[PDB]
Amino acid sequence: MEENTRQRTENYISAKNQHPAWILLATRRAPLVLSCLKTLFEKSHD
Amino acid sequence: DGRIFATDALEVAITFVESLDNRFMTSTASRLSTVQREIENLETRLNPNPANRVATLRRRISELERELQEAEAGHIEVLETHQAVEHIRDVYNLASSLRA
Repeated sequence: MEENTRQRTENYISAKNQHPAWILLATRRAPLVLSCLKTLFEKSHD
Repeated sequence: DGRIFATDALEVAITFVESLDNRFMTSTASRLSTVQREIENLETRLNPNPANRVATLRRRISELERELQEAEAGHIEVLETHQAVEHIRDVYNLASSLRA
């Protein structure tokens, strides 16, 4: 059964196009935003 | 409230980025002992039979008594330099896993 292999690809595509983490990672400016956010949130959580 | 707050997606992305560089190994001798200990603890705490639990407790007490008797002879075993380093790293990984 290839269903576990086609629905899996559909899920991966949906996550890539929808999940904020993968969207941010794929964004061509990801390093800058990631560094800024990590620096901001390393010191405070409120 | 005019403030920005991180979500789980940001935490996942940050975790991936941080794990991109050198990261502590979990395929280690320690965290094999840890899983063995946790599995045995779960097996003991999951059985409904009280006799089995009593027998396991008595066996553990016997092993602890043997270890104490050996220690009384002065046979306290330090682990190692590298073994200590690996155990410390394993404990650090386990502790860091608590805030995910």
